[PDB]
Amino acid sequence: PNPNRQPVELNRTSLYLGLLLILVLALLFSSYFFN
Amino acid sequence: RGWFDILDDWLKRDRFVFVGWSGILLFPCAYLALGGWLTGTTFVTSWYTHGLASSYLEGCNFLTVAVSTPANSMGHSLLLLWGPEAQGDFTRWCQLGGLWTFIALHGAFGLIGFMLRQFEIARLVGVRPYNAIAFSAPIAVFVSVFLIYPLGQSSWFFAPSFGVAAIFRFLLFFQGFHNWTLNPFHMMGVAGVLGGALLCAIHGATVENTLFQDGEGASTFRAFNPTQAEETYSMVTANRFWSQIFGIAFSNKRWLHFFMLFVPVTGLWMSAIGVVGLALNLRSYDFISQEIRAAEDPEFETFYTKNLLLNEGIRAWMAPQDQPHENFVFPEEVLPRGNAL
Amino acid sequence: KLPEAYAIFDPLVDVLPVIPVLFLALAFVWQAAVGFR
Amino acid sequence: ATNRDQESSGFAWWAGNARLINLSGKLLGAHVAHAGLIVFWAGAMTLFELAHFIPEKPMYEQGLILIPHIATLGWGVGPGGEVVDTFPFFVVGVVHLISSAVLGFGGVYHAIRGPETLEEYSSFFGYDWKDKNKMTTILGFHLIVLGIGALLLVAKAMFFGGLYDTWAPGGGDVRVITNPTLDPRVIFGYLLKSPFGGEGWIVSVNNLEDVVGGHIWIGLICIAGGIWHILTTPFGWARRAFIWSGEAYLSYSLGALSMMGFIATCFVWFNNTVYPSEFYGPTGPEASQAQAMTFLIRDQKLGANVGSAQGPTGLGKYLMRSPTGEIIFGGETMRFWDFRGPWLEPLRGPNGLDLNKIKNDIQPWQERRAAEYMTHAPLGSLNSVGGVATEINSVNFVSPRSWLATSHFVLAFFFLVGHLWHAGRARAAAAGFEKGIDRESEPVLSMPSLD
Amino acid sequence: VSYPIFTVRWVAVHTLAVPTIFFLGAIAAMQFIQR
Amino acid sequence: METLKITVYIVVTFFVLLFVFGFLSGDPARNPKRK
Amino acid sequence: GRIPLWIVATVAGMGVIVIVGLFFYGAYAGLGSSL
Amino acid sequence: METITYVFIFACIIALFFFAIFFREPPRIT
Amino acid sequence: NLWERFCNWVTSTDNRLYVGWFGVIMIPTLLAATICFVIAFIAAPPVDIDGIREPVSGSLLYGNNIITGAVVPSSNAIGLHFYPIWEAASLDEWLYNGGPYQLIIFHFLLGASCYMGRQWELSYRLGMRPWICVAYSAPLASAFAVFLIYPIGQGSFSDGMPLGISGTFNFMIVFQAEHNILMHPFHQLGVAGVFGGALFCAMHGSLVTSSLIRETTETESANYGYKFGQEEETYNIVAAHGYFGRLIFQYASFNNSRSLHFFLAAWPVVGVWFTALGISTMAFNLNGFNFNHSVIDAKGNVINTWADIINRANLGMEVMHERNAHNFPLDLA
Amino acid sequence: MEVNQLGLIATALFVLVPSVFLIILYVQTESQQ
Amino acid sequence: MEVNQLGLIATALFVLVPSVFLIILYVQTESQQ
Ligand code: CLA
Ligand code: CLA
Ligand code: CLA
Ligand code: CLA
Ligand code: CLA
Ligand SMILES: CC1=C(/C=C/C(C)=C/C=C/C(C)=C/C=C/C=C(C)/C=C/C=C(C)/C=C/C2=C(C)CCCC2(C)C)C(C)(C)CCC1
Ligand SMILES: CC1=C(/C=C/C(C)=C/C=C/C(C)=C/C=C/C=C(C)/C=C/C=C(C)/C=C/C2=C(C)CCCC2(C)C)C(C)(C)CCC1
Ligand SMILES: CC1=C(/C=C/C(C)=C/C=C/C(C)=C/C=C/C=C(C)/C=C/C=C(C)/C=C/C2=C(C)CCCC2(C)C)C(C)(C)CCC1
Ligand SMILES: CCCCCCCCCCCCO[C@@H]1O[C@H](CO)[C@@H](O[C@H]2O[C@H](CO)[C@@H](O)[C@H](O)[C@H]2O)[C@H](O)[C@H]1O
Ligand code: OEX
Ligand SMILES: [Cl-]
Ligand SMILES: [Cl-]
Ligand SMILES: [Fe+2]
Repeated sequence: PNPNRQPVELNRTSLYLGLLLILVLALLFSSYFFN
Repeated sequence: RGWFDILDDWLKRDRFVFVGWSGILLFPCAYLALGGWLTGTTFVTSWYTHGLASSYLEGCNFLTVAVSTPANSMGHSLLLLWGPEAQGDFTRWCQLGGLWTFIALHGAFGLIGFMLRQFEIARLVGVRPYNAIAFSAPIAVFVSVFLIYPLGQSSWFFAPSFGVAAIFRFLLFFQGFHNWTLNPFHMMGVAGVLGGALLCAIHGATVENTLFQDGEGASTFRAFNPTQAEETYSMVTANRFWSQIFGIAFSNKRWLHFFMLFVPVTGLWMSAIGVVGLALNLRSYDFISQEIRAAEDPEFETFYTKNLLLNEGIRAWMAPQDQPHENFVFPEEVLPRGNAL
Repeated sequence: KLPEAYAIFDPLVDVLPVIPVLFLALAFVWQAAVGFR
Repeated sequence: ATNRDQESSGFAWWAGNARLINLSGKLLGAHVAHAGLIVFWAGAMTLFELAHFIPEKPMYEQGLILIPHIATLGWGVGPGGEVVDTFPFFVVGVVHLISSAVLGFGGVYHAIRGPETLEEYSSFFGYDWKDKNKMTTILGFHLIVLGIGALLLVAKAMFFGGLYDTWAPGGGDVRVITNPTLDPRVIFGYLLKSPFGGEGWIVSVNNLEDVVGGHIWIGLICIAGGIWHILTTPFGWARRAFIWSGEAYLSYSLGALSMMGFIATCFVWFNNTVYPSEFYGPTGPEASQAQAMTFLIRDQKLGANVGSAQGPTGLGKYLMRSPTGEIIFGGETMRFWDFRGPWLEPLRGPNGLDLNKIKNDIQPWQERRAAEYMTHAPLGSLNSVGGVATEINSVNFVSPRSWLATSHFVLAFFFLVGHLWHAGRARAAAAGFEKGIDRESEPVLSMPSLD
Repeated sequence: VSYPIFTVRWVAVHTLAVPTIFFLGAIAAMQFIQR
Repeated sequence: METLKITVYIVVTFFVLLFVFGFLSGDPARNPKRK
Repeated sequence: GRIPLWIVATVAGMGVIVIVGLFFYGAYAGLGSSL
Repeated sequence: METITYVFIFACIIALFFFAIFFREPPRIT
Repeated sequence: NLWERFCNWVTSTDNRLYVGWFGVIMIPTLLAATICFVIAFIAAPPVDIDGIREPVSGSLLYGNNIITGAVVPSSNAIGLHFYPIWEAASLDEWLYNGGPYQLIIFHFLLGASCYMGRQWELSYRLGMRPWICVAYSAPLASAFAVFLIYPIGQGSFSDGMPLGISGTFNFMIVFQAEHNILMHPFHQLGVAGVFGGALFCAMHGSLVTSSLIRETTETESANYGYKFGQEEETYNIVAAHGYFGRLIFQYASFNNSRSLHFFLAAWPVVGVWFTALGISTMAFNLNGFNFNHSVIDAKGNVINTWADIINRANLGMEVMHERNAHNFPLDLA
Repeated sequence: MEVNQLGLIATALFVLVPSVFLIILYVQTESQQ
Repeated sequence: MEVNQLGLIATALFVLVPSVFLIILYVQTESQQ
């Protein structure tokens, strides 16, 4: 058993912020991907 | 105790102006960059490099003075005073644009010295070095715009000149030739800068309007003592206000201030990436589908196609005087014009 | 032009409009004279 | 020093005029001295404009904003706006300068020498901001004074020489108004007009009869309202609707002044009746219409058929139709087809611009006026280089319409900001939290959670 | 009391201020140059 | 169009009357501290 | 031997005003005046 | 095809707005 | 009484989103503007913006992406005339002449003004100091300048800013061509406002983050060291002041948190006020500085400056913008 | 319009791979207690 | 080969949407103890 294990967390606010970042980045770059 | 330790004690002494080890790099380089800019905008012409007047001595005002970039035939020469172009002659060095590379190189090393100063003072005072990390974004902007962009281009000539109207020329050049407004990295930079200004205004106003009454003065600035332990404003009231006005609100002060760090720094870094792309002429100039449609269909018009026509006008009308080394002779009949005007 | 008998006072007229601006500046001078108390 | 520091007054130096809120004598001194400043600027600026005035050159080419106001009143001008005597301008300037000396003496006396509070000296001149009867009485006095001023404008128009009329038959001239429009239908139909294009609300008043009749109505209404507020106390709904404090009254006046500044900006930009183009230059719409007229005249003299000439897009090069069918000038000046000017109305028939009067009835004075207004369009730089932003440095011209409109938009916007500042502060000070949140009795702590 | 004179602050102040006054004199002289 | 114009005029008049009479309905009293 | 600080501030600000006004005067006269 | 993509991303953003406003982590005052 | 219950509900601070009377105006106008904007941005037919029967397509279904799409401003033939739906003979005519733009911008401007009023209203209901709405007046003034004041000064809503990304860029470029906004001091003050706002935002954020008091261990996020509603300050203001005072000098650093946050509010708000006023004052054609042919040699030859290069770029934009709309030599509006 | 074909799948992956990643880290956070 | 272009994104979605679903459940099962 490795003692260097740690639990990972991501709260709901961080989920909302990350989803907003990803969706806005996709909305920005989609026109350039389609070109 | 050793000369190094005694010099360290002297450099880190408490003073009106902190010096530190980083001061040896910072103060000469920053002073020489500022002095070179003031000297160039006061006394030095751009007549042999651009064909322009750019100093107070020639009659330019504060908006129109600049230390202009060297001539395009210099290439990416460092243009040292003792180098093979000037050959130790200060007058010829000024006339050939050596002050531009002087300011650019001393400014780069001064920016390095200032970030090292941020690190050194953070280490001495005992705080985390997030101010230096935030200052990495102006350094990225300066390196991408003043160093990487002309290095990708043909010469130092297409770097920005150190002046107000010269920087405005640089903006209009990037619009006309690169379509830099269409670039998504510049769009992220604009979002970062405007969001930083918004966050600055909104956080300042929110703090000033959720203050606790801690005095009887109708001017509330005296109601704060720096050694006090309690918060000077109500985070709960501010959170409820913005939750009911805007829908969402900060509830964590540390996250709020990290976000204030994060937004403009990330914006500036994205814009620096876009400027690297433009250094290689890797532009977001056009959308291919729209151009195929517009080529085959003479009734299809968008604001993007109108912007492309504006860019054609900028390039054709600006290039003979903005790029005098090319010896562009555009006759009047080849200039793209609309009806009348 | 002004009426001719007033022509000798033409320079003074030339500096009359800027006097209200000085009034604003005068306030700050007065405050500096009392230490901005 | 009474109330002259932060410890006794609660206000810092940068809010030091807020120390005057409850000091009626010193506040009166501040007001009278400031009124002296206003009158001083009027007189000194008039003398400055007169000292550099070249009477044969048009007023709008000389950076004048006060001489056109005197000239519109009919003082010192003849037919066509020609200056015939500069002495009324001098009289207006010097009388304002001397009166400003008197007002400055009074303001200084009440500010530093007179009694700090007027309540002990006089029940009539003393006041308390919370006394609504006294506030309405002072408002009534000032309403009567404003009504008398409006009637003074009427008296100038009807008895003491008249006003300059740009619509007078045979060019603009000084005209005595003998039949002002007293019909409430016309006056309050101006009040009820749309503010949008083609209607223009009160900015669209286009004859001096309506102007004089409106000022008769304004003077009578202001005098009646002044007597009403002298004789009556505020009602219960008014007492419950407003904050009754000095800062609150200031904020109400700030909102009113912001709205009036926006209206004055639109008035000087669009109206060529109370701002005649002989004195203020052409309006922007006027200059665009003048350019279209100028090139219609030039090409018709070259033999073109201006009615059948077709532009690049298929619209008429010189003449087209407005969306409601009127024959109007072509090009971008299609946006300015609601423009009315005395040099253009002789060519207008029932269906808009008339082709036959265009072909046969364009006089040389109209061609001169069109060329002059085309080349003095209200376009110029901040350093007063006339023309579009791409023009070279040879013409030193910015239209006074541009200066007046821009300056008063800036002032009107900042006074809207001041209204917001003082209205919010008056509300917070009346409720008692303008200094911040009480730590012990924070309201949000007594509220339920949102979620 | 017993304050010194020539400190680091003195050097910084004068390295900024001496050329500033020199340059201001130069530009003031430039205002009187004709073509 | 005429029916639409009357409908929009009625809706706008209703909301504006709500605004005006709401701010006449003792708004300075509706604050947490005083009255 | 103390000159009041308000006198020093007033004189320095007047000097700044004179220098700036000289620069604007030179904007209208001599080199850079387009004349 | 590209229009559907843009409208889909925009609608996902609006749905995210709804959930971030009405189904947020409640700020629990300690 | 039904009216008393309705007044209690409207002004209730227990609603998840506060309404208020300003919100009674704000919600329908902003809902109308939002719904019409989404529908027009997706599916509006092309609009003859310049009034020269040259329709410009701005919706996604007519060949645009997110970047190039816009709600196109109303026709130049309309000008400043009020153009509601019932003024048009049909919806096809209303869509052809850019009626959706007028609907959206009028509803949006009213709703945003009521948003400012609503910010005041909620601050009053919560016992707050009232001036957040004053800070919001700067972007609101900017919106009024680009959507209302500039069309009024220029005489047509066709010259308002298009509701799109590339339309915004078109507005910027044509504005620089016609007014030389870069050389206008109010726009320079606005750039100082936004650059300084970003700078001071990054500065304040990094200085507060730098001086956070240790409350957590190395594994967890430092943000868990702050609890919502806690009474103690989560960072050392004195340590941040000591750092920043050694970074420049002691008297360039705020030791007062209230003065610092007032400065953070005041710098970008005043800068944006000035740039909005710049747009309005250039709407009445008081343009930026003109230094074309300012520098002249002894003989009389024009010596070019950087302002002359800017003038060349402006001339290119000027002769190419609205390439079919001009019949006469001067672009007077 | 003659758009790039891979621009669909790229955009989908640009949404899908990070979002579900965050979703994974969110849901396993919620199941911890 | 003239294949259906949508097939690619279809295949990707057919792989990705249910798989990450299982991954979500599995990961939130592992963090429950
Ligand atoms: C510490 C501060 C500092 C720093 C980092 C720089 C940095 C720079 N200066 Mg600069 N400068 C400074 C202070 C500083 N300066 C001061 C105080 C002055 C006023 C006198 C100047 C005046 C000045 C001028 C006038 C010019 C520069 C230039 C330059 C650039 C090129 C220099 C070069 O190639 O030589 C690099 C030299 C070294 C790195 C020295 C190496 C020493 C090590 C220890 C090796 C040991 C050598 C050995 C003992 C001797 C060998 C003997 C024999 C074999 C040769 C560079 C960016 C040039 C420029 O900007 O071009 C556009 C230029 O023209 N400087
Ligand atoms: C239109 C501008 C204006 C006016 C009319 C006033 C008027 C006033 N201010 Mg004030 N103020 C202003 C702008 C103005 N302020 C500005 C811009 C600031 C910010 C710097 C302040 C900051 C400020 C503070 C901090 C305070 C005042 C106070 C006062 C009042 C008493 C002043 C006093 O004791 O004088 C003392 C000053 C002197 C004796 C110096 C001489 C002043 C005279 C009037 C100069 C006149 C010059 C003129 C050429 C003379 C013509 C005479 C001729 C006509 C015969 C007074 C009513 C005070 C107050 O509220 O008192 C309770 C107070 O504490 N003000
Ligand atoms: C009739 C108009 C009017 C009146 C009577 C007042 C009266 C008052 N205001 Mg107010 N205000 C107004 C308009 C008005 N305001 C407008 C239009 C705005 C919007 C900008 C404000 C914004 C405002 C704020 C933000 C505050 C006040 C405050 C106050 C109080 C103290 C003011 C003081 O001491 O200033 C002292 C004067 C100065 C410090 C000078 C300021 C210098 C100005 C800003 C620059 C002017 C530049 C000039 C026009 C052009 C350049 C000149 C050149 C020489 C450089 C006082 C009751 C204070 C308050 O609430 O107290 C209760 C306060 O904090 N006002
Ligand atoms: C807004 C203007 C205003 C107001 C309300 C006051 C109010 C007051 N002043 Mg004051 N004063 C003013 C302006 C004003 N003054 C000016 C401009 C000056 C300089 C001339 C003075 C000089 C002055 C002195 C020297 C004294 C006062 C005194 C007084 C107090 C008693 C006056 C009295 O009993 O009535 C007297 C009423 C009259 C004499 C009737 C005058 C009627 C005038 C001449 C008609 C003018 C026509 C029209 C109304 C104004 C036209 C100008 C307009 C376009 C601006 C009272 C508080 C006294 C005081 O405080 O004692 C302790 C005192 O000794 N005042
Ligand atoms: C400087 C001018 C001025 C000022 C500040 C006041 C101030 C006041 N008057 Mg008043 N009044 C005046 C001139 C003035 N009066 C004049 C000249 C007259 C004669 C006609 C009157 C006749 C008068 C009467 C008969 C009454 C008042 C009343 C009042 C009080 C309550 C005001 C109120 O709630 O109305 C605010 C306005 C409203 C409630 C109207 C509803 C708002 C609508 C929707 C605004 C629409 C306009 C919009 C902005 C568009 C503009 C263009 C439009 C014309 C189409 C207040 C003390 C009342 C009172 O208590 O007196 C004892 C009262 O009953 N006044
Ligand atoms: C390059 C070079 C060098 C260097 C030099 C130097 C270092 C110099 C310096 C110089 C300087 C150091 C100068 C200065 C200048 C300054 C000036 C010229 C100033 C001006 C100012 C003004 C004009 C002001 C303004 C203002 C503002 C900003 C705002 C408010 C208002 C006022 C007005 C106050 C050497 C030899 C080493 C080497 C070789 C090369
Ligand atoms: C309270 C106060 C204040 C204010 C004040 C004021 C604002 C005042 C005003 C004042 C004024 C408002 C004054 C006035 C004066 C005037 C005069 C004294 C005049 C005279 C005149 C004359 C002498 C004339 C002459 C002539 C003629 C006859 C004609 C020809 C030309 C000539 C010009 C030569 C301040 C802010 C400082 C602050 C503190 C306190
Ligand atoms: C001279 C003239 C004329 C005439 C005029 C007139 C006759 C006028 C009048 C006018 C008027 C008769 C006006 C009125 C106005 C009003 C106003 C401006 C109002 C305001 C209001 C307010 C401000 C309210 C507020 C409120 C609300 C919202 C609710 C609750 C609370 C309170 C109470 C706060 C004409 C144009 C023919 C022509 C030219 C000349
Ligand atoms: C276009 C609109 C403009 C024209 C119409 C307005 C002209 C001005 C006339 C004043 C009318 C104000 O009348 C106002 O009405 C409301 C509704 O009954 C009254 O009644 C209100 O009182 C209290 C607050 O005090 C509330 O809790 C109560 O529910 C409510 O009924 C107000 O006390 C009264 O002041
Ligand atoms: O519409 Mn939009 O932009 Ca104002 O200038 Mn004239 O018009 Mn058109 O040209 Mn240039
Ligand atoms: Cl265009
Ligand atoms: Cl045209
Ligand atoms: Fe903060």
